[PDB]
Amino acid sequence: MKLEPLLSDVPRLLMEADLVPVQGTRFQPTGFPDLGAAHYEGPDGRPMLLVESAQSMANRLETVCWDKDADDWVVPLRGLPVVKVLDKAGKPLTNSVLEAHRLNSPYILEGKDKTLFDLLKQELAHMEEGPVDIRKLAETLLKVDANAVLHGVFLAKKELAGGRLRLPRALSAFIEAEDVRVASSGGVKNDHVNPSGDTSRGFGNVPFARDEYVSPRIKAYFNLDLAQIRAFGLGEQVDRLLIALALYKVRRFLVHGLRLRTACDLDCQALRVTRPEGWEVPELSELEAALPGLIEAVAGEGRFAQPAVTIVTYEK
Amino acid sequence: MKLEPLLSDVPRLLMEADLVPVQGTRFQPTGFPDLGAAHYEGPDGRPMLLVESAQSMANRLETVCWDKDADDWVVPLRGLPVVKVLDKAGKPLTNSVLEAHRLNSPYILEGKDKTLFDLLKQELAHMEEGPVDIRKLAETLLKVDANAVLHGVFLAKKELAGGRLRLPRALSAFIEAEDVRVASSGGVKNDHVNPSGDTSRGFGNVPFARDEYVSPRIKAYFNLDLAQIRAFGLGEQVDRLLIALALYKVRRFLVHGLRLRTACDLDCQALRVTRPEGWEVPELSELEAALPGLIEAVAGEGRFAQPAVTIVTYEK
RNA sequence: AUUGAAGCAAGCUGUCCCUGAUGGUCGUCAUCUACCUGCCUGGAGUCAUCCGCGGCAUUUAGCCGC
Repeated sequence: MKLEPLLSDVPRLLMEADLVPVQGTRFQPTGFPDLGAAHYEGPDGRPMLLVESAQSMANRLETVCWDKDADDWVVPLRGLPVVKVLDKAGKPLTNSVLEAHRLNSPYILEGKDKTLFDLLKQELAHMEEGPVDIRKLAETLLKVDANAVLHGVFLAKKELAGGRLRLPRALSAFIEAEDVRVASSGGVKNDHVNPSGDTSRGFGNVPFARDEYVSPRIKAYFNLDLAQIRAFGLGEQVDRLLIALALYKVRRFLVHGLRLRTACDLDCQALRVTRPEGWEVPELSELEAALPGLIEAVAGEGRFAQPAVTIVTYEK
Repeated sequence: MKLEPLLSDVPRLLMEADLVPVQGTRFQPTGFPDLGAAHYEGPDGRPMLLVESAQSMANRLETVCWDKDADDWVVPLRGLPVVKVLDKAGKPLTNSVLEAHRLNSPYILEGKDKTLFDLLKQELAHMEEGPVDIRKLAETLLKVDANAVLHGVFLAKKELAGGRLRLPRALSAFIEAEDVRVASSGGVKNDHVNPSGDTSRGFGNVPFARDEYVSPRIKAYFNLDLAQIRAFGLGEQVDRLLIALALYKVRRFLVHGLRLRTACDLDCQALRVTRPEGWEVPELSELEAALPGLIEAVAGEGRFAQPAVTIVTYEK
């Protein structure tokens, strides 16, 4: 039994989860540099709040799927390709899943020499001397960064076609709260007010102000475009792998990534699918039993590179 | 039902679709280096802005009819004429359908050898002086590529009358949002700010500002000039074919490709027509069944050039 | 403004990738209190039978219960 037939019958998959604070009724939204909380008027006039941006939700899905301690995937995903950056002493400096872009890092394919630079040059030569073959780029990613296929890349540098090639994200997710109402609560640093004077030297007492919010409903949205994976069309077992990976990554994030900030503890009540309608979501304990087989299948199909893990040493 | 027998006197067919983001509330527009701020005064006294320009709408309406990977029409469209340019290795790289410039290009009709140049010259030596008739020009364009009829083309070369011959657009479109209220957001380069504060290398932190926009209603307008089509009068069945192609293009753009930019998916809630009202637009599942009969009929009339696939030399 | 196309500046280039969060005790004392007249004179009144004409009758063809 496979879900890919039922999903490849449909042009898009949409999921929605409803969340509430675990304790109390307040939460802290992301603080944008010059705006702090980010909110505005909805279509019906009601006040809306952007709880967390998608660009960080991506980092959270990556952080749940990968372990920076063992420098390896979790037991199920163990086998997928990943580039690692070493330092001059041979200690792991970073890895793609830890990185932001995962490919265009100034630590990967940078410095005095990197094999990945010539690998990408030779692979993408078809795009440097002809039309932009999306499928060949996609499998190009498959070879090195299976996660960069889900979250995309932008290779802006001159040597790589001047950045004229790109792969937009196939998965987008964000979390939002509607009809919000603010709650202000400041404070003071308070000890030894008279002994300690100049506040600029850390002395004295100084006040601060903080704003929390409350909402009747909080929703997390997941938007996976089944049109893009079939536009890559690289392999139906590869599509099986990509969908199972996305489902696993979300189903597990919704349990282990629950509290986004120290003052933003949330709990999931239910998960629902918006498209396909009437479709069933598999259990996480079953995704974890199946996914190793899909990875073994795609390795037997030889779509991954050899060796799967590629190590490059960085120096400025 | 037969379209032109019902329309039969209206000079223009004006249609409207009302559409919204699939999830959430926000969308983003294009960015102009030359025009700058894309918000302007409105006669209704409220903010309006173009969500998409006609120039881009045309570039997208031709995409929904073609497969970039198989390099072929969709199974209803398979049979229409398409112009391909070979590469020096013998695998064509581009076609007139997927490029807006079509005839007047640096890859067709310009080069060091030019055959389609002579194939146009042969009938330019028939048109010669005086007001060139739109009939024969349209027949020539339907011999090379009907897309250059439905979306227009002209030739700038001095040897080709220096732009004196020019076929105007038949289909027009744009998208607009009304009562737009602005919003704002941002982000930063998170990881590894410590090793160097410099921005030129991209290691250090940088604050990036962006602005999303919200509106109670967003709408697409399209207008088809039926008086010009019937002024072509190439046989009633050919007119029925051209009308069916324009409607299939719209019905495709409104079911797939609505996400002009990957940050925001849209779907349409309704489609409507304003000027010739009462009549209802056909459904997709019947237009898909009807079209192939029309294609076979017009092929049996043999109005377009008989070598349905044309290859031409390309050199640089 | 019209017979012999202003319905006529018409084809003209801006795209995707980015995590802003770790922790700050607004807290202690304070008396609101005392005196004062609401009240006062004033007509709502007056006469008008619960019987039943229902049912039987489309009914003046004709009567009959509680």
